[PDB]
Amino acid sequence: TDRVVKAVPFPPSHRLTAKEVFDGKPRVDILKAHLMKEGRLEESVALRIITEGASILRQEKNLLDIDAPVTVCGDIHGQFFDLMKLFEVGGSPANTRYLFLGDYVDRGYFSIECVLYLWALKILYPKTLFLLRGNHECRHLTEYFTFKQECKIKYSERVYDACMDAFDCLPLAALMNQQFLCVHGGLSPEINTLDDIRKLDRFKEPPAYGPMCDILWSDPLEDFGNEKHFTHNTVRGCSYFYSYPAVCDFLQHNNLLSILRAHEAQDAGYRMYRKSQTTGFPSLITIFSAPNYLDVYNNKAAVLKYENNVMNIRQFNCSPHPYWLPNFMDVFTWSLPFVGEKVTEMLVNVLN
Amino acid sequence: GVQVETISPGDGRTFPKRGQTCVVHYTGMLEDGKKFDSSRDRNKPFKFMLGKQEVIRGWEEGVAQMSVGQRAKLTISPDYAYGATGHPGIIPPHATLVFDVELLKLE
Amino acid sequence: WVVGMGIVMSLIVLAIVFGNVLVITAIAKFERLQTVTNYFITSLACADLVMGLAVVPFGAAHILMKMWTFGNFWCEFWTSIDVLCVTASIETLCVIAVDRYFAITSPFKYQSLLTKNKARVIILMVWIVSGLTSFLPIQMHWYRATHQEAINCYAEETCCDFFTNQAYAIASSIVSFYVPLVIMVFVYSRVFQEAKRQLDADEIKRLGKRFKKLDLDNSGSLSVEEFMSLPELQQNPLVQRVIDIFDTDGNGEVDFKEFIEGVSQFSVKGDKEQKLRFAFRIYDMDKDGYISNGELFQVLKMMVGNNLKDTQLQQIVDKTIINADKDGDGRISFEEFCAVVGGLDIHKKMVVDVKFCLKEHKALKTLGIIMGTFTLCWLPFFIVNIVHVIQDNLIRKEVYILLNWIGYVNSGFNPLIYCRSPDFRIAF
Ligand SMILES: C=CC[C@@H]1/C=C(\C)C[C@H](C)C[C@H](OC)[C@H]2O[C@@](O)(C(=O)C(=O)N3CCCC[C@H]3C(=O)O[C@H](/C(C)=C/[C@@H]3CC[C@@H](O)[C@H](OC)C3)[C@H](C)[C@@H](O)CC1=O)[C@H](C)C[C@@H]2OC
Ligand SMILES: [NH3+]C[C@H](O)c1ccc(O)c(O)c1
Repeated sequence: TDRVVKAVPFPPSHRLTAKEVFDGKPRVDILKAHLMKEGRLEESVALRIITEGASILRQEKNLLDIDAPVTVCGDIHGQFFDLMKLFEVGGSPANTRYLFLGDYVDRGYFSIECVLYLWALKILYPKTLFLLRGNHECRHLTEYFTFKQECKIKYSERVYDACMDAFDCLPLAALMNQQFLCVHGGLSPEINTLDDIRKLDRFKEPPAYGPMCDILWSDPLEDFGNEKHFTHNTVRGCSYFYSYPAVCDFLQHNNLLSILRAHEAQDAGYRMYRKSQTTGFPSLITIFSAPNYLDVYNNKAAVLKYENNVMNIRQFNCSPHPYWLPNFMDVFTWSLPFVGEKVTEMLVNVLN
Repeated sequence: GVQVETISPGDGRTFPKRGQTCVVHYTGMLEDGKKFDSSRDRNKPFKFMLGKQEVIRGWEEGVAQMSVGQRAKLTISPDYAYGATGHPGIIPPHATLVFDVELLKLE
Repeated sequence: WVVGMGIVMSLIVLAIVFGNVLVITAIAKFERLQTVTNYFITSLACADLVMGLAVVPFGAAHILMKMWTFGNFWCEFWTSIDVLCVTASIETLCVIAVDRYFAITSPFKYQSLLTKNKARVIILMVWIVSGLTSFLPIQMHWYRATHQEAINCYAEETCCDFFTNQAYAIASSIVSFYVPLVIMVFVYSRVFQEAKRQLDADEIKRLGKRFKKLDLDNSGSLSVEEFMSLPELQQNPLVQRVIDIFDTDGNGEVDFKEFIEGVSQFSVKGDKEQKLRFAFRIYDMDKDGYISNGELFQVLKMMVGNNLKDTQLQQIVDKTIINADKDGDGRISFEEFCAVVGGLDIHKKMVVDVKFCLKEHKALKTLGIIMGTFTLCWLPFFIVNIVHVIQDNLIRKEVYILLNWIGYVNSGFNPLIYCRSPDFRIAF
C-alpha cells in the first residue's frame, strides 16, 4: 500500500532554507531535533553555516590557550546519534565547555550532519567550545574513505569542497590550563619547545612528513620502558613512535604535566599510561569517545573531565541509529543485477 | 584461487554437506583492508545454500573446506570473485577480496 | 419528430467532440504514447474533431430548420471545410498505412531514419495538399452549373443544395476518394502478407513445438503450476512476477500468441528501451504505472528473505523513494527510474538466444479495423454520387443526404477502437 510497516518513523521530506535555523545567532535546538529525525538542509544555508564557522576558526590562534574547567573529548568518526549522548552526559554547552581533540568525519554514515551540528554550535558559542584537528581531515583520507561519496549523495559536491576549505583552518595544539598539552597525535622530533608549534602555518593540507604530519599521525609505544624516541611505526607507516624518555624530556624541558591524545581505541574508553615519577600524574592519556567503533569492536567510550585539579572520567554507552546501505546505494542499483540474472536464468531454462 | 588460513580453528568433526544451509558472520574487505561490507554492522547472520549458484564461486569452494566454529580468512581471486564485470556501486573491476567468514551452525 | 432529430444531432456532436478531445489529451499528456504512429493518430483525431465541431452542427441545423439563414459566403466556407476534412482524413489513413509497411518491412531503417520532425513535416505536407485541393476549386467557382434553378440557389441565400458542374463531381471523387482508397488497400494487403510470412520464419515454429511440449494440461494455455514443473525453475524467487508480465490479457493463462511476444521482448539485437521497460515492470505489482512504497517493499522482501531485518529494509526503501522523487508525488515513474538507473548498462545482461523482433505486430489489427470501417462508411456515398452524376438520377435528393450523414457519423468510431486497445484503455 502506502507503507507495509508503519511502526518505523518517516523522514521529513522538506529542506530548511535558512529561515528557521537562523535568527545572526543560529537556532540549535530545532537543528538538533531536525537532524535527529533524518532531516536535511538546503544547500545555500549549509554553505553559509560552514563559511561562518571557517571565518570564526581562522581568527583563532594556532596554539589555543584554554582555561581550567574543561571537558576533553575524543574522536567521534561520524557517530551523530552518540554525539548527542555525549552532550547529555558531559553537560550541555550552555553551562560547561568542551575541547574536541580528534577527527570527526570518515568511517561513518552521519558525518556531514555531525560537522554541521558542531559548527553551528561553534558559531553560537565562540569562546566556550574549542575544536582541534585530526588526521582524517585531509584530501587523501576523506576521498579514500566514505566522506566524499557521502557529500556527493546527500548534498552537492560544492558542499564537500567548502567543507575541506574550512577544515583546512583548524588549530592544532590547544594548551590547557598552563599545565597540560592537548594534541591529537603526539610529539615530533622536529618539535622540542612549545614555541616551535607557534610558528608553522596550519592553512595547508598535512604533508607526508615533517613537524605537522608527525603531530597528527604519531603513535606511542605499547611497551613503555623498552630498552634503549624516534623509531618508525608500521601500523601507520607515516610517522614516528615515541617512548617514555621522549615524553619525560619534553615535560622536563617545558614545565607541563601530561599530554592527551585520541588515536588508540580503548575497550575501557580511556587509558592512563606509565606513572611519571616526577609529580604523580600519568604522562600520556589516551581518550576515545566513539562507542561501538566500526559497529563491531563492542567497546565503550569515555569522557575525561578536569575540575578542581582532579581528572574524573565519565563512562559512556552506545545508542541505536538508522540503517544505510554500504556506500549509499539505492535499492534499484542494489538489486537490479540480481533481477537481471534471475530473469535470464529462468528464460534460458524454460525455452529448452 | 581461494585459500583458507584459519585464525581460531574449532571442532572439525562436522563438515558442510551439499544439501545444507550454512550461517556465517562474514566481514569482507578489499585486498588492502578497506572494509566494504560486514554482517556485524547488522545483528543478523548470513544464510546461504550450497549447490545452488548464487554466492561467488570462491565462497562455494572456500567455505566447503571449513567446519563448525572454525573462523577463517578467505583470499578470493578475481577469477572466483565478481571478475571482469565487477559490481556497480561498491566493488571496482578486477578486485581481489578478503573475507573473514565464520561458520556457526548448519540447518 | 423535429425535437428528436435535434436531440440526436446534439448527442452525436457532443460524443464526437468529447471522444476526440479525450484521445488528443491521452496522447499528449502521458508522454509515453508519443510514437510517430500516435502522432499520425493525433492528426487524424484533430481532422475528425474539426469536421465534427464545425460541420456536423450546422448541417444538422440545415436539415432541421429547412431554411439556411447563414449566408452565401458562409455556405462556401462550410462546404469547403467539409471537403477539406474528408480528404485530409483519407490521406492521413494511407500515410499511416505506408508508415506501417515501412516499419514492418525493415524495423531498423524505420527506427533510425524517421524522427519526430519528419512526422510533423509529413503531417503538415499532407494537410496542406488536401487543404489546397479543397479550398482552391470551391472559392474560384469551378462547380456551378448552367441549370437555371441552380443559378437561383446560387443567388438565393437560403438555398445551399450542392450542385455539381457535371465535371467537378468526377474530378473530385477521383482525386480524393478513389486513388488513396486503392493505395491504402493494396499497401496494407502487402502489410498483412509480410506479417503472416514473418510470423512463420522457421524460428517461431521451434518455439511453438517447445510450447506444445511444455503444455501439460493440453488446454492451449500455460498455467503457473505448469511452469513450476521444470525442476530448476521452481526455486527461482522472481518467477511469479515474470508470469504476470507475460499474462498481459489478465485471464490467468499464457498462450502461444503472447508467449512469443513476451520472449521476443528479449533478443540479441532488441532495443535498449524495451529491456529497460521490462526491468521497470517487475516493480509494478498492479501495472498502475507507478512504483508505490508497498510495491517496492513487497518486491524486495521476496529476494532478501530474512537476511535483513524488516525495519532496515523499510528504512532504506524510504530513503531511496525520498531521494528519487523529482515531482513530489511519492511514487517513482518511469522517467525518474530511467534517471536513477541508466549508466549501469543492465540492458546487456538480459539476452536470450532468440533472433526475431515481433515488435510491430501489436498495432496491426486495430489499424486494419479503422481502415475497413472508414471504407465501409464512406464508399456507399461516393458510389451513389457516381450513379447520380448521370442525370439518370435513378432516385435522389432524399437518399443522398442520409448517406452523407452515415459518412459524417463514423468519426465517433475511432475512439471506441482505441479504447479496445489495452494501453489506450488504461490511459483513459
Ligand atoms: C535484494 C537483492 C540482492 C540480494 C541481496 C541480499 C540477499 C543481501 C546480502 C547480504 C547481499 C548484500 O546485500 C546487502 C551484499 O553483499 C555483498 O556486500 C558481499 O559482501 C558479497 O560479495 N557477498 C555477500 C556474501 C556472499 C558472497 C557475496 C555474494 O555472492 O553475494 C550474492 C551476490 C551479490 C550475487 C551476485 C549477483 C550478481 C552476479 O553478477 C554475481 O555473479 C558473479 C553474483 C548475494 C548473496 C545474492 O545472491 C543475493 C543478493 O544480491 C555484495 C558486494 C553486494 C550484496 O548486495 C547485492
Ligand atoms: N458534403 C459533401 C461530401 O462530404 C463530400 C466529400 C468529399 C467530396 O470529394 C465531395 O465532393 C463531397
